[PDB]
Amino acid sequence: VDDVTGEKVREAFEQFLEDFSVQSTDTGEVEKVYRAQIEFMKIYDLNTIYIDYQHLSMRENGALAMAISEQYYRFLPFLQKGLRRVVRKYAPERVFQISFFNLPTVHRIRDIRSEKIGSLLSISGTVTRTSEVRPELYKASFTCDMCRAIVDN
Amino acid sequence: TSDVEERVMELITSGDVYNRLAKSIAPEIYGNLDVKKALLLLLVGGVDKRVGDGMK
Amino acid sequence: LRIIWGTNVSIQECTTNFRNFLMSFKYKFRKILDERDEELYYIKQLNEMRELGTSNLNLDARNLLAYKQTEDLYHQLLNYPQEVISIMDQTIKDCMVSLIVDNNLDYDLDEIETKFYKVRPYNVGSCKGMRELNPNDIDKLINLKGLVLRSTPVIPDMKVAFFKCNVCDHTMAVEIDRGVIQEPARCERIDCNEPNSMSLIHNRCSFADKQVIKLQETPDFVPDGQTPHSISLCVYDELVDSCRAGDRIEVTGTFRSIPIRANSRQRVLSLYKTYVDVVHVKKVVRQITDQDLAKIREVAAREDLYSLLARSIAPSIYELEDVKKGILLQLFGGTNKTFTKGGRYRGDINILLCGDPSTSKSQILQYVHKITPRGVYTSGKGSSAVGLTAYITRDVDTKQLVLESGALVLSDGGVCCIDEFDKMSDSTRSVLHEVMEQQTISIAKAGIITTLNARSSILASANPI
DNA sequence: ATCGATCGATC
DNA sequence: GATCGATCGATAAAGTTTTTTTT
Repeated sequence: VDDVTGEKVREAFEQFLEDFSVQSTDTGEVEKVYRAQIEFMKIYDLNTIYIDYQHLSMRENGALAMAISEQYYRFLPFLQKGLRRVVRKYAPERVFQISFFNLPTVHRIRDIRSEKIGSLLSISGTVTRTSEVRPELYKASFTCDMCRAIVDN
Repeated sequence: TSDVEERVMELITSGDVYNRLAKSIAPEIYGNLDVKKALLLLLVGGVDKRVGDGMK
Repeated sequence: LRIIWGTNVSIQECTTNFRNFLMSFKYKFRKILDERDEELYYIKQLNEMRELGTSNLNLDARNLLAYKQTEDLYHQLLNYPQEVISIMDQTIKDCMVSLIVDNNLDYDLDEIETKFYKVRPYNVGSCKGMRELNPNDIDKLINLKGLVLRSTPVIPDMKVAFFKCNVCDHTMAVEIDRGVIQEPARCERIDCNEPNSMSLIHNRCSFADKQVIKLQETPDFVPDGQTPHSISLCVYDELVDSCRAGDRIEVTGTFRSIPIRANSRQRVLSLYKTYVDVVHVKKVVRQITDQDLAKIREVAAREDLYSLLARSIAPSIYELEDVKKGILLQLFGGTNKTFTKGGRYRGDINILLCGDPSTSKSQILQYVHKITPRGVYTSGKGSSAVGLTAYITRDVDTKQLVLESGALVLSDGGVCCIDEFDKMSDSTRSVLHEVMEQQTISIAKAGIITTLNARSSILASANPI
């Protein structure tokens, strides 16, 4: 029943990408800013998005944006499927990511007990003692050489 | 006064604070009875004041 | 009444025996502390639990000894101290409901009747440290007096599990409730679902908090030869990171013991290790009212407030009116009159003093340390040039980098009290000019660069030669 | 030296 | 085809006085 709920938030976010959140007409603020987000992307080829917490809260009035705040440890490999469907219908090797930003509140590191498994929480602080740049895997072409090793898990 | 008082009364009966107690502690030295008195009052110390207020 | 293989505890008489004792109290204990109280603290406080919605009732729990009955309940608390708090968490939910059944307008009988409240029996009995903890003390209340040392962050705990095998959709959620996780050896959710790859999706089921703290007792009349030893702590409720390391402490702990594996890769085990589990701990923007503002405006009506603050700063000091001027003035440390572009001046100034040795030069500085809650205190080579900030130190927990701030940055909201400004080394006494001028500390260390500021305010207590 | 895993044999 | 038994392989260890530049 979360499948169709995951399918509900699939199209409701997609329908949000069909509209804008533009309040002023030709006084600045050109309409359909997410369509232009695809348009800048198909020139410089950076493979990103950039969505804010405001304009998705103020479409379903918190009936949907409050749901993803406690579930998108699971819902993150769901919304990627819908945008992968809308890109062929709106645009012409394709890996992406989901980049939320600008939640209202800001916490410190001393406040992480139980609600912070699968949530979204902006955290401040400073950074020390970095490391190098190595590759990760996420997808294999590996299989056994018994008969044919073309199994792609 | 915990049943060894028969030997604690001996200081109270005989008295002799200023010199017998001075010759009591460290009798193995040459002279200097004045300076062995300067230590024994520090062995009993002496509390300054139960101050109560914030005057440590 | 029921009978358990483990305990011998009763059925809910003692709950009702508490509930009449709780409600029909109004006063007791007047005889054990005979001095010569119209209503009980808890009677108002049990109404006070709902109207704030909290979950904690700090029970003094020396009331059953004052009451005529409930001694059997009292002397079962100190002998089976896990089921008795497990009983009373059910009753306090119902005893709260015993107030909602009177007034049905109290939070709609649903939502505050879901979050489980709890209790805290504290300051009960007496104990005397560590060299009395016999092996017979297996499940009892203990009252430690000591000092905590160092803390680790919270690790999670298996309170609920999850499973999913390789079928289309099968999202069962088994429980644990033990030290044992139980699994199926054959699939479900369909008829033709044979024994297959049941997988463990770990990052889906929720966890609570948990934290271990190390304690070492204070040398409280120790017989001057014995080394003060140590014991650990453990916590479960919402008391994580509310007890910072390095304070005088008292805990109301139960007792437990765990096994350990000798070899790291076998199931072999035998000299155990004990640890306590705390139920309640105790150490030993202000809420601005309006009566204080009305009280100081009477003092502000008095023109001699300068002279009134001249006489208040000296409870024992000789008069010496001139030094008392700037000290309260530096304590009244201006504000940050900062422009948008240009300037960035701050009204903080810097007084000093030097002269006759030991004229309460330190005790005045101690007296200034009284009047400010968040400040510093200098030492005799407690800090140094490299010992102030800019650390590399190989700490005993992780052997990695840590950048702890110096005292001049640490006075963000205080007054830097500092001394020995004729015996300070000339490797240092070179960076305070920067915090005199750019209000910052520039760090040139192998870790990283940072121009962090320091909202500071200084005074200097020199010495003659 | 002990425990765990894999392979082979028997039911 | 599944279960039980036997055989083979893999798993457990520990540090803190001389010597360099440097302040």
